[PDB]
Amino acid sequence: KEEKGDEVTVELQENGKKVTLSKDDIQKMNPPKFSKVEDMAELTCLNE
Amino acid sequence: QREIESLTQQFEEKAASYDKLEKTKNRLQQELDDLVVDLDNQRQLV
Amino acid sequence: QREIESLTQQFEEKAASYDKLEKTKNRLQQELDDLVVDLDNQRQLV
Amino acid sequence: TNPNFVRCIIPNHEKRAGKLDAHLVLEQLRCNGVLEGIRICRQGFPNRIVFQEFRQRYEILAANAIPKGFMDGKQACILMIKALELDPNLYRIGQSK
Repeated sequence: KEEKGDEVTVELQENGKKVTLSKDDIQKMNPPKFSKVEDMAELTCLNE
Repeated sequence: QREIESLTQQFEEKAASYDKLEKTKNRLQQELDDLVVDLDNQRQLV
Repeated sequence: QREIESLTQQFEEKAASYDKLEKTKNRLQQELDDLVVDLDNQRQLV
Repeated sequence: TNPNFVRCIIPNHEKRAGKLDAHLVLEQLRCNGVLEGIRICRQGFPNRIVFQEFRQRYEILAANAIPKGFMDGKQACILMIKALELDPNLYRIGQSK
């Protein structure tokens, strides 16, 4: 939703629940095209 | 004793701030390296 | 007095390390932004 | 010998099909160091070949450009790599490899 200092306010997509995380906690989403993609070496961005 | 307590408090707070900075620094390096890999791949494509 | 001197030394060393980390953090941000600017052009070119 | 790894992951400790504990697979993947390994794989240069082998294997692609007279094969390799117009980030030229 928004950001503040070292933190971000976010809403979980499964239930709409609001929560605040550190900017270090959250990770960037896998785009639709890379869903179930083969070799890990081919990923647009390395995210656990 | 007051000065000892003050210095230890300041040291602990500074160390906590340093620890926080260190984590973000580490992730920033990873993101930079991965973006360089992406950029090299775009150059290859072009 | 020994403990005071030790704590001040540790605080100064920690502060110097923190100052150094702050510099690297600042450069990392600049590099990230510039790499994003580079990447933006490549998508358009492709 | 040259090893080839094939890593296997535990889904759950109840020996059950379909069910998967996220934290188990997460921590196994982490301690296996795969997130770090894949980074250096893409960042570095995994293929490597000696210059004489590179020339003898691919010379057909630059046979008109590469000179017949005897010299350091790395010059012929550079000529071929230039003819292919490869981006200099995709390779690195050593003294042998």
